[PDB]
Amino acid sequence: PIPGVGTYDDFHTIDWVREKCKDRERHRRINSKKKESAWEMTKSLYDAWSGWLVVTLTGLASGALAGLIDIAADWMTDLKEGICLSALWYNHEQCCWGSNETTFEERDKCPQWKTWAELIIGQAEGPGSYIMNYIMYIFWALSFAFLAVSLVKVFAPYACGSGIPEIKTILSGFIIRGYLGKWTLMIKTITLVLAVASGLSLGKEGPLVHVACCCGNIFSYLFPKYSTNEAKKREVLSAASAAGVSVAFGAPIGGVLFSLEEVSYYFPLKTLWRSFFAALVAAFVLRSINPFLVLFYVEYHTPWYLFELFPFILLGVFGGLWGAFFIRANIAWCRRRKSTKFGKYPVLEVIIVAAITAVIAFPNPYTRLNTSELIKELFTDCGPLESSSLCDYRNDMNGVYSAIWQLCLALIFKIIMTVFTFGIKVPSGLFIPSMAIGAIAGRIVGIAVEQLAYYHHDWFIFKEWCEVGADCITPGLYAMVGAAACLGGVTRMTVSLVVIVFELTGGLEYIVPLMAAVMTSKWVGDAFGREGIYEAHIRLNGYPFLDAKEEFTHTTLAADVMRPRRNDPPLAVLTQDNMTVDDIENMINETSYNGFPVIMSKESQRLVGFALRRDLTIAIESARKKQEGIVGSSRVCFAQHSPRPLKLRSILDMSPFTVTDHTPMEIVVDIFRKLGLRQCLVTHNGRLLGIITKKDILRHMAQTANQ
Amino acid sequence: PIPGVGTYDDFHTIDWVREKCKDRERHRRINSKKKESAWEMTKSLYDAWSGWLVVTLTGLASGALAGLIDIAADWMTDLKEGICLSALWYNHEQCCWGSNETTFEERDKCPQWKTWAELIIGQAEGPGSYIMNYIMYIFWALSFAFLAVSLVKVFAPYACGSGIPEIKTILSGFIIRGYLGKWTLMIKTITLVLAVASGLSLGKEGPLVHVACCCGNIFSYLFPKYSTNEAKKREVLSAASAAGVSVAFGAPIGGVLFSLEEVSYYFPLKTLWRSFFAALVAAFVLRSINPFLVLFYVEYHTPWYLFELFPFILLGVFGGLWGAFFIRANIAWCRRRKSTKFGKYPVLEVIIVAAITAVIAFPNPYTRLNTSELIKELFTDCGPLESSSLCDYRNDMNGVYSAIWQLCLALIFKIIMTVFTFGIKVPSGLFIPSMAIGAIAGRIVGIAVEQLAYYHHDWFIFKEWCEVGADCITPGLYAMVGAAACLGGVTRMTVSLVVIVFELTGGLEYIVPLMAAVMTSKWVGDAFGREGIYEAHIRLNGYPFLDAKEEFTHTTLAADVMRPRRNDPPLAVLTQDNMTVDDIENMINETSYNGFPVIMSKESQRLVGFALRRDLTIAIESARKKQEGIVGSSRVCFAQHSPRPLKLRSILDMSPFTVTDHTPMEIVVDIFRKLGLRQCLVTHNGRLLGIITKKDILRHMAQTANQ
Amino acid sequence: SSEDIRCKCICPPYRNISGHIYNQNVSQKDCNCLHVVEPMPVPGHDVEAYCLLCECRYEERSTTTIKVIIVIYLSVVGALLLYMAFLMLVDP
Amino acid sequence: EERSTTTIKVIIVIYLSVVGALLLYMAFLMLVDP
Ligand SMILES: CC(C)CCC[C@@H](C)[C@H]1CC[C@H]2[C@@H]3CC=C4C[C@@H](O)CC[C@]4(C)[C@H]3CC[C@]12C
Ligand SMILES: CC(C)CCC[C@@H](C)[C@H]1CC[C@H]2[C@@H]3CC=C4C[C@@H](O)CC[C@]4(C)[C@H]3CC[C@]12C
Ligand SMILES: CC(C)CCC[C@@H](C)[C@H]1CC[C@H]2[C@@H]3CC=C4C[C@@H](O)CC[C@]4(C)[C@H]3CC[C@]12C
Ligand SMILES: CC(C)CCC[C@@H](C)[C@H]1CC[C@H]2[C@@H]3CC=C4C[C@@H](O)CC[C@]4(C)[C@H]3CC[C@]12C
Ligand SMILES: [Cl-]
Ligand SMILES: [Cl-]
Ligand SMILES: [Cl-]
Ligand SMILES: [Cl-]
Repeated sequence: PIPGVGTYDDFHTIDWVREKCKDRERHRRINSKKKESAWEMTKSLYDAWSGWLVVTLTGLASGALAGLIDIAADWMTDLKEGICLSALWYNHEQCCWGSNETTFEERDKCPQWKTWAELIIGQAEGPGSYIMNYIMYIFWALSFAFLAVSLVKVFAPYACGSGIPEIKTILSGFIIRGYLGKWTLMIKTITLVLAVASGLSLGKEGPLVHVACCCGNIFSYLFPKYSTNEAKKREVLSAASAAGVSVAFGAPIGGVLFSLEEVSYYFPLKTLWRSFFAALVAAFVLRSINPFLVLFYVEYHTPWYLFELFPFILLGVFGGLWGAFFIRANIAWCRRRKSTKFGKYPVLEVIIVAAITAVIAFPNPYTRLNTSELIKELFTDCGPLESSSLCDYRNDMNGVYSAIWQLCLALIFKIIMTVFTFGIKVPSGLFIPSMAIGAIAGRIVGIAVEQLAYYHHDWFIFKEWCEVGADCITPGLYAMVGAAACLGGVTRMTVSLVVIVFELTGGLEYIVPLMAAVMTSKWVGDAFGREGIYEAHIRLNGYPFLDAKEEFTHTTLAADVMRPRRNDPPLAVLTQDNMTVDDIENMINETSYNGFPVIMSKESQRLVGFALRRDLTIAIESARKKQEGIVGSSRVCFAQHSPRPLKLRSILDMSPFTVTDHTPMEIVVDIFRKLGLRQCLVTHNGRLLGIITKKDILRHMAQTANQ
Repeated sequence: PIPGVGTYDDFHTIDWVREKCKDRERHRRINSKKKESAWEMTKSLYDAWSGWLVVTLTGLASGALAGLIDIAADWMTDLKEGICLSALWYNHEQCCWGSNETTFEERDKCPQWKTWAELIIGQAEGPGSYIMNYIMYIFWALSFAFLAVSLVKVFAPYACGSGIPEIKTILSGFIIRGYLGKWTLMIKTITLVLAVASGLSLGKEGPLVHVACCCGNIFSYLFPKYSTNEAKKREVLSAASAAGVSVAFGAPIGGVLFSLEEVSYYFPLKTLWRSFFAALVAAFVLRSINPFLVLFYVEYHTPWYLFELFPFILLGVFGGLWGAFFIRANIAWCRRRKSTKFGKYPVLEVIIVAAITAVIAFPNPYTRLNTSELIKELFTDCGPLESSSLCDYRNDMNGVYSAIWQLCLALIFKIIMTVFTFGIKVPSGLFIPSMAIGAIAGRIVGIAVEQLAYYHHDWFIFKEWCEVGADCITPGLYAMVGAAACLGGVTRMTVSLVVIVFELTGGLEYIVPLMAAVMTSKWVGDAFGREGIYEAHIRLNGYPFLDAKEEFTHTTLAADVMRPRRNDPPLAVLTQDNMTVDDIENMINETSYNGFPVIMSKESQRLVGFALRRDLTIAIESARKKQEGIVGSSRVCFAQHSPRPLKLRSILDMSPFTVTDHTPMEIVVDIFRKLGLRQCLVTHNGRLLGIITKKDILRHMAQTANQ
Repeated sequence: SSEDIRCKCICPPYRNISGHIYNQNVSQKDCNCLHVVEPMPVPGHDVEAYCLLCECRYEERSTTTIKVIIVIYLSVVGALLLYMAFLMLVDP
Repeated sequence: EERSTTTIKVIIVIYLSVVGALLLYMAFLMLVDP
């Protein structure tokens, strides 16, 4: 065919049926030539292994990038507190790892590491030392935020954000050229570390999915099958997202579940195993580099009890109530950024947000501590070896009020900051902030329950379930349940989230509580709205996304959504014969229609086919270059084989999808969702009356929702 | 509408689009009636929770039945070895549960337990005692097999077999009335225990899926939403299969993965969380009853090494090489059963197979032991505390040849016996036999590797990976890898299998080796055929099952598959008006068509819709009963509103799916698979030219495969 | 119930003495090698090493659950067989 | 406990080098490119 036929414009949804037909044709062509020569057999073998090779490459790259990002972020975050003079290249834990001056009270207390007060003021302790450390922490946070936002703006504007919403749109057939490019990959990889170092209320776990998707696209350019076909590319991208989640949480099964449930519109059976393999490879690479087998490993000696479900369910409710609130709050704020002029200054917004975050975080130890580190500390169970402040009260009696007050302040600060930090023009992830919020809430609830059990063991439930004077209540389990509940409420992920949490903490004994809390949070959030944060952001950005949840009224019929309607002029059509190249070019230029239907005769209105406008113009130009005398006067014949008329039947679709006007629009939407139709043709009495397009369907659904 | 309209005959596929429209209409009615009264609101609330209630009931029933079946099977299997006079309800382990006469050499040795020889001969040791034990073992196996097959034949013929193939076909849309009924549930529950106790080369894990599906089908009747609609019932059945796998292997995540991968043709996002919840509930129940948290828990202190992948890959290959063989062997045997007279005597076949199995198994220790117990013994890691025979050689030097020879004999016995055992008229499972075969092979391979390492530590690989004189090699890991490889080769499941194995073992450190082995086994099996054992059985049974793998030739067109063709007379059509009730009834009786296309006029041949034969006859009979004077003379008008003509427009489908003759048959098959269409009306120039049916597509594909 | 509860200490071979299992009924805290093992075949100074090599566990079984499950399964099987006999002989 | 010094070596050094190169390219674009 003509070069460039079958391609797509930027910001245009693909036709899955056409891509599948192209893939089948390519498979037939490559298979036919296998017997021709041995080199053809080798090429066919390479093509057959293209999926395995591409998923392996994507997994390896994702694992390496995740490890690099994790270590770089840890080092940069510890940069704020101070510098290890003996080794400018190490973080606090690494600098004090081998120090023999370490004390039980302070594990990370070593002479080699020097805080900025020691560097400049010269005294580790004192009001001047505290002020100097405060100022340097704020300055470093602002510097990291400025670098991240400037790098995003200058090189890869797409690098900002989690990327899960745009990935969801892309995997549904949408095209955003440059989103998964090399520039975006590099800029996002650097800016993720920079942003996590800045201390902003964001995470790097979610954006690693976008990083993996970028790697998958870049590797797919290597293999002809995936470069040529968009649907196969999107399958590779689904595998890449699975690998990204795997590296993010060390949960290959959780990553596969997330890919299946959240980001993958169409999930073939083979893609399941391919994604699992990619996730396993990426997790192996991360385990090979990053350690120096479970990130949030938890050791709760006492098994969870049935009554303990009631607090967990309560946490679930909170997980919903916050979640929906965030979905109602953040979106609004984001919308304001689009409507008002405070969004006109992304760098300034990032800088002010970072300043506020650092200023309010330094006073409170939990806020100052890295969000992932805070989640880890919350998950850890109290023990005699532990010297954590959270457990101090337990040592005192067995100040609880002071610890709970600090935890509540950190919870409020994180809740307020996550609203204004998500959506800014730097790579930000909601997974870690939601996990920290839920973990703080669960820690508070578990402390309260343990206090109730200890003070009031006379209660029959506590006495029967727990022995008197026994620490049956384990706050770490409550923190895990709260984190899972908050994440489920904000994202509405049910199975993938539970499996991800289980893999992240390596606890199969707490699956039931996690599922109960996640279900409670999901139901509570759905009570205030079923759309999740990612889908809400998709709708906010106005991407062409269609979801199974959306549905039409029973009264709506295919005639209602037809493009021609009444006011609009009749849809442009092409005659099968007696049409000049000039006429087709004029029709292409005049209208922005994605494609034009071609009928045998204008009076007959009998559909012959459907030719995409891009394909029409590409074919016309290529034929003009190839064959002389095509000055626009020569006619174009779409029928099967001096003027030397141009033949555009090849670009034509011989069997375009057709529906009837009296067909209800529910069936039309079902067909569009299942088969991924770009457009369908509404015909009455065997003649073309109108055309329904995916864009018209989304327009009607958006109009119904907006009413 | 007329009562009985929309119902489906036995051995017929359901139209998923029509079921979706029915569900939407019912939802509209229920939601509309909510404001009418508070009782209507309560009914709507019950409808909304109907899915959660039905999945909860299915999970509870599945857990209870699985626990009861497991305990009864254990007791009845140990009945063959002997009886516990002090307690006729304890198996060998329970009867020696607390005895103080036990010895380190013999764990299950107590005076309380008494072998049949000591019951009847009075001597525990001696040639006569051994002969008596042999005879009683054979007699008990024969009695159990006879009882199982007699119950299957007398009451529930469907109880035979695993049921996974039929579950697949049903979830695809196929209907088998009585397969998931109460009679089948009870008979299968009893017969699974009977067959497992008989000692035949079969398992109860796979059949638990069918048991759970039966429970779900029975519970669906309680809730009108799932009882009225077939697609909703099939979603509930998918959740039930997930719960069944969960109870079978204690793998709720693995159960959901299996449900998506293998049995469920369509898996809506909601069904994912519903299935996970059902599986968790069933597993919780099983833990509540059956224990008295991992069934096949293994403890390999030494982590798996990279070089060990090479043996594992080898095991993988073996898996596939076995799997393919079984698929080519068993099916052939099964085919012979359908072709020759030995299938006319099911009970005799079961008796003979059970006798052969017992006779050849009693002499060898591994074969005599229960298959699940043998798998557990193979999986366990050898240690000084353990007194297993397999590890005796390790104790002696560190006889190996004797243990290896016995293991190979057991492997051969199981491999040859599984071919004949599968397909007989009793509940049989392939999971446990495949696990045992693969575990024996992996144990042999691991013993060989350990012997090579110990004898030859000078090898650079062994010396570098393993310390000299150290038991780095863990044969239990090799046995697990072999079991996974064999199961992947026979079933061809990739991710669900790996997750199920990991859950059944409880170790996430061996997921990479297991995945590699499963990949190798699946690739090797596909080299000899891409169809799994369950799919092969589906094809052998001739069920109307359409798979995504199956595809038509490029040359094939919708015209080729059109029903009228040339030799066949024109397909029957119903005139919109001026056609008598007698004429419709005569057409219904004359032809066995699933439905007739209704055209406006015979000459026009303009399609007005599609009227199902069942709906047509039901409506005609109901109208005759309701309204007097309908003796068949009155005309029938399908058009929208003395003779009092019958109105059959309601039953008729206003917008039947239509395709063009020139459309490639690949597109038609894709549409059928994605939308679950029962039939599509091929029309040319806006007039009816023929009909393609899922039966026609299946027939064409079957002929293509048979060529 | 005593039958429902027990605790066992498994001792692998140590010097002259071979492996030995000591199974008695005791509470969880009373489940220990010194209490479970009485006397110890090994000498006093090596008794501690013998205990270290010894692995002890405390187990509980719901014998009543097995009771009920077996009883109900047997009752169902008997009823089904009686109905089969009814159909084969009496029904004619 | 054991740790790999060379992993941190490579990761930190290459990340810093890439960041510095990006900043230098940004400066070139802002000033030199005009
Ligand atoms: C084209 C792309 C996919 C290639 C990516 C290759 C990556 C994944 C490779 C390049 C260098 C590799 C590392 C090189 C050395 C070591 C040390 C060894 O003790 C464990 C593996 C480990 C840590 C490797 C892990 C994988 C690694 C990071
Ligand atoms: C944006 C990111 C990537 C930049 C990171 C650069 C960091 C590591 C640099 C910038 C300024 C540097 C400091 C500048 C001056 C000194 C004084 C010297 O006697 C010891 C090193 C020390 C204390 C440096 C440590 C490393 C340092 C903090
Ligand atoms: C209509 C169907 C779904 C109802 C099925 C209910 C089943 C699951 C119920 C009935 C009796 C129940 C058991 C009754 C008593 C006990 C003892 C307790 O220490 C643990 C739970 C356990 C073991 C219950 C498990 C669940 C159980 C088996
Ligand atoms: C098909 C299945 C369900 C039937 C199970 C019934 C079994 C358990 C029955 C059948 C025959 C029975 C035995 C028949 C005779 C005796 C002798 C008596 O002094 C002690 C009990 C003893 C030894 C019985 C034990 C239980 C027994 C083995
Ligand atoms: Cl994140
Ligand atoms: Cl995110
Ligand atoms: Cl089985
Ligand atoms: Cl099976």
